[PDB]
Amino acid sequence: TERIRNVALRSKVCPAETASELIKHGDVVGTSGFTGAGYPKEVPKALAQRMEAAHDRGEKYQISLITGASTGPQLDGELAKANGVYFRSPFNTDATMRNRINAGETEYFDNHLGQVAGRAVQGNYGKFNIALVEATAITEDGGIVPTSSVGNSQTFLNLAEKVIIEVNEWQNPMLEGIHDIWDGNVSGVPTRDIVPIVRADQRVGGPVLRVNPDKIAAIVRTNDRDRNAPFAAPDETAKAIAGYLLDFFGHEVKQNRLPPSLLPLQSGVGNVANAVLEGLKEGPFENLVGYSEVIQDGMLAMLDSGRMRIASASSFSLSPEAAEEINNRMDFFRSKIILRQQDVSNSPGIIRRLGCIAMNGMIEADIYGNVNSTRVMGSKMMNGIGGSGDFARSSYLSIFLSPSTAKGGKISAIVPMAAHVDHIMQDAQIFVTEQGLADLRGLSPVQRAREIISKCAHPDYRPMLQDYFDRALKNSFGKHTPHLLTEALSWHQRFIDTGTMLPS
Amino acid sequence: TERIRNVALRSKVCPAETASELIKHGDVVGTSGFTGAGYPKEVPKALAQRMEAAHDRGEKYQISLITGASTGPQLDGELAKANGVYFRSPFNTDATMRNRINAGETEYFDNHLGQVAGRAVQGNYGKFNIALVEATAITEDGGIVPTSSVGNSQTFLNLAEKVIIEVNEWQNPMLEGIHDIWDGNVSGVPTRDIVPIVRADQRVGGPVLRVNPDKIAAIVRTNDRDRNAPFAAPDETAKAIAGYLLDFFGHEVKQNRLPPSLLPLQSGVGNVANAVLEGLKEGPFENLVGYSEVIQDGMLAMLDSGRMRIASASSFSLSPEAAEEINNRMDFFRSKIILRQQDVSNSPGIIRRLGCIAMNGMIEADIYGNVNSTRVMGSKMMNGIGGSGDFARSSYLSIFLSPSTAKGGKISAIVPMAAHVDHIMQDAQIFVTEQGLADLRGLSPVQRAREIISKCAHPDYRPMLQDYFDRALKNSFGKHTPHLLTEALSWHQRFIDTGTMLPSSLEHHHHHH
Ligand SMILES: *SCCNC(=O)CCNC(=O)[C@H](O)C(C)(C)COP(=O)(O)OP(=O)(O)OC[C@H]1O[C@@H](n2cnc3c(N)ncnc32)[C@H](O)[C@@H]1OP(=O)(O)O
Ligand SMILES: CC(C)(COP(=O)(O)OP(=O)(O)OC[C@H]1O[C@@H](n2cnc3c(N)ncnc32)[C@H](O)[C@@H]1OP(=O)(O)O)[C@@H](O)C(=O)NCCC(=O)NCCS
Ligand SMILES: [Cl-]
Ligand SMILES: [Cl-]
Ligand SMILES: [Cl-]
Ligand SMILES: [Cl-]
Repeated sequence: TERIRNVALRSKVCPAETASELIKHGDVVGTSGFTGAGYPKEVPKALAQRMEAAHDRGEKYQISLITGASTGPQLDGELAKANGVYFRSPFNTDATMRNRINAGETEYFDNHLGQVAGRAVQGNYGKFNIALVEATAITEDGGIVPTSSVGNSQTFLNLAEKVIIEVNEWQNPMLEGIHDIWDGNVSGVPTRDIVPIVRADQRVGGPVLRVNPDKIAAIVRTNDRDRNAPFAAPDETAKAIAGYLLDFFGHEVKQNRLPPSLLPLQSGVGNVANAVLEGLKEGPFENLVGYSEVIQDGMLAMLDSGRMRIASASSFSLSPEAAEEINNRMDFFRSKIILRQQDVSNSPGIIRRLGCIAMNGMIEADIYGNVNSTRVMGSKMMNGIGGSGDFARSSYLSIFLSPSTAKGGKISAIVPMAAHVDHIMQDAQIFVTEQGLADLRGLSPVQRAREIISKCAHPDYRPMLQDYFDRALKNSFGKHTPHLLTEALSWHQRFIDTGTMLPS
Repeated sequence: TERIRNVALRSKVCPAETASELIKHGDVVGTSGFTGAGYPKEVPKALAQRMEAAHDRGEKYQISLITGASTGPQLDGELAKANGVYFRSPFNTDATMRNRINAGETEYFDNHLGQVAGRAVQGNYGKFNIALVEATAITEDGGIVPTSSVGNSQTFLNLAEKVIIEVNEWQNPMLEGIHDIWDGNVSGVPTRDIVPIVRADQRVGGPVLRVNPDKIAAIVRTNDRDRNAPFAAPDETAKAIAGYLLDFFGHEVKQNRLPPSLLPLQSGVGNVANAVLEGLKEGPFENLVGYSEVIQDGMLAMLDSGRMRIASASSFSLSPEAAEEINNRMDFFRSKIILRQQDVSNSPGIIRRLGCIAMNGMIEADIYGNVNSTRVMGSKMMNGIGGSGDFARSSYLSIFLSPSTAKGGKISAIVPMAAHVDHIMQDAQIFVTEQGLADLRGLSPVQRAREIISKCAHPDYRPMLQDYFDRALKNSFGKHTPHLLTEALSWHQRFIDTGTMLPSSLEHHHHHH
């Protein structure tokens, strides 16, 4: 059938190439796109080709690119290859863009995801010249139906001088109805409105993004797919991690520190997460509820098994198999999923009110339980902080999960001092590795260290950590959080120098 | 007249020493007390004495002490002197207690102030045996009127097995009515209640703390003053910082990024604050509003002048001459002030909704604008994170202010890498020192560094900082946040070893050329 149901807006249809010409060197461009879902695809490719051409002619041609979160090859990839992004925010997972960032070729700032809309309204990224947004359809009354994520799209539409819409036939038409877009003041000028959400399942808005049709300068009909998560399954390391956490939850319920149905669940991006969700799929906790940033394979499975009743998120992140599963049964799943603006899904006010349990991955933690989520050796960007801070600090319980080692045992995920900190001690109560679980609630830093070292550290590294800690306790400037500054970062330098943190 | 207006409770009145006997070795004790205001005084003194006696006889006697925030000499001081505290949370400014913490004699964890109540209810500190709370009065129906702070007192009252009240006749009776205590679910079991505050001057509750009178085991009549620590008159460094900040505010207003009345202001604990507040009282900005953790001298002044229309906080933080002024006019100041539970004053939902401007001190920041508020050389506690995280992360604008050097120039407040992090780059947008102001909005880390180094760092240190940065850019494992791990913490180690961050010219340093 026809995706552009507003007749007058059909007159605005044009080629991706023509549309890209609307984007000028220096422009700030806000796009849809979150966890590889729902980003614009055709216009960016054409922009990319035109950028390389201009460069070869000695013509400066770059943009600032603000998204919901991560995109995909068509967007971050192509623009990165063309060397056409001078600034990027707030979250990337594309390899080429990552290389531009780590080479100092593209400036990057990974804002808390729930804050981006507000900072954009404040003007932190500059004036938005363009909003480039992917849509499933356009309603008769000119509503824009989003695709597989909401992200920041409503805000970008509000802000931008000109609007380009990509309407993508690839996206399932039955997405229409799944989203909840609130017309309230969440990220606008203070004083903001109270967001009246008191239950994860509660809808407070409507199914479409709103925009003034006068701002729409081009509509481009497209047909191309989102990225998929890898299908692969959780290994023995992940399963052990899931096992410790599930036992922990069990003991909390017995002590009456959690209800039998737990609390609204936030599961982060990563593979350790899927182990946990798979664990919960066949777990003893019924009538679960998700209040997260993303719907991954694991959550989809739990909605399937009925072990989870409903899930709130801003986006999808699904394997091709999971994607197929949902696109066949969209009517079933649609009644169990709510996609929200990311400034609502990641609202600290709402997260705390609902009492979410936050479960996130990490690069590394130090012995005191400070967490690095982002910067390897302190300087090389992986993905970004994303929403891990939004959730960790606001949660009822903040949990970080990781293999105790990386790179085949050549790196310890528990270190004397983190090379970069994303989450301070105060924002992390529980740590889990395949070695065990450390419950840090109510503990001082020295007490946190004893737990983390004995429970979580790999046997190969535990004695080295105990050696560091003992000598710090003896020789540190202060004894509240004992360190030896001459060796605090020495394991990282050793990896840099030798390829392993294990001494020779 | 009587401060205890409920007849039935009068029979529970007893001497401080006797009340203190209710507190046993190993007890978890929650007390009133926030920034030198409203903490209990006589019972802790008596308790300290008995602890010392037990110790002298080889008998153990220590408590876990959980407060609103910092207390004063009568409580933190006396107990630390007696070595009577095995665990302390969440915030302390007493020098003796600080020494116990830094020697490893008292275990310490500085929780975000707005989260303490919820973590207590969750059971993180264990079961509360005693709540010890200072009061102005007890009402006819048994309500407890708090004194110069609210803090966590309501939560401690709810949780504790037994309750002790100190009724302090030094505290002005006209404090009654200044407090706003909510029966709503702010820090209890989820799902919590919506906290419906949509203006800084809005009251949502009532004037008294509520407690089952059956739990009140003792009441002590007292008469002793709060720790009205001395007014630190702003020096030229502080004034310069304030000048740059006020110029910034003026600019934001001129560019229509702030209303002429600014937005609700949070001013952190510290000495740079007085400069800022003094600057604001002379400034061009009218109809100001405070939504803060504390009310300090500078705020009282603007309330008196009408420059500030209302001030919301959990506590007072006044100089003796400031307690003096307000005492003579509590009648007047009571209509300009609202004292709230700290889980409400420091609620991230509310702070964001109101759009607070956060202004906080710091120990140090690295060139990328990560902030240390707590741990000198990374291991020695100063005060604690307090509510700086509550406010920094939730604010409309997050501003950190500090002298560019410390220890008479022997330490640079801008460093290659912070020795400890309290506020990540994402939580800090504006930096101000006496050297200038760095506006970091929309910048990548490398861009942040160029601004911080050029605007904020002291001239004595900027060449060294630029040298680090330049060489990191060339050599760092990654170029997103360039570091040289061999040197990152070397200025701190130089200070530990030699008492200065400055290099000795007797040896090479790449910036010396
Ligand atoms: S929406 C709310 C939550 N959002 C976030 O948490 C955003 C930030 N978090 C993330 O980016 C991921 O959670 C990270 C922290 C990268 C971990 O992801 P995983 O859970 O999938 O863990 P993996 O073991 O699979 O690691 C993935 C890649 O990261 C590398 N890595 C992990 N740990 C280290 C250490 N200590 N040192 C170096 N590298 C490390 C892994 O090597 C892996 O990368 P590869 O390129 O595949 O080797
Ligand atoms: C960080 C903090 C101590 C700074 O206080 P300040 O009055 O603004 O700054 P000052 O320059 O006067 O220095 C205060 C102390 O810190 C020390 N200090 C400051 N910077 C230092 C540095 N870079 N290295 C070593 N010591 C430093 C000073 O020497 C002084 O210590 P002293 O009493 O032993 O002489 C203070 O703001 C604080 O404790 N913050 C945490 C709580 C908070 O921010 N709450 C917010 C809501 S109220
Ligand atoms: Cl809200
Ligand atoms: Cl805790
Ligand atoms: Cl709320
Ligand atoms: Cl920003």
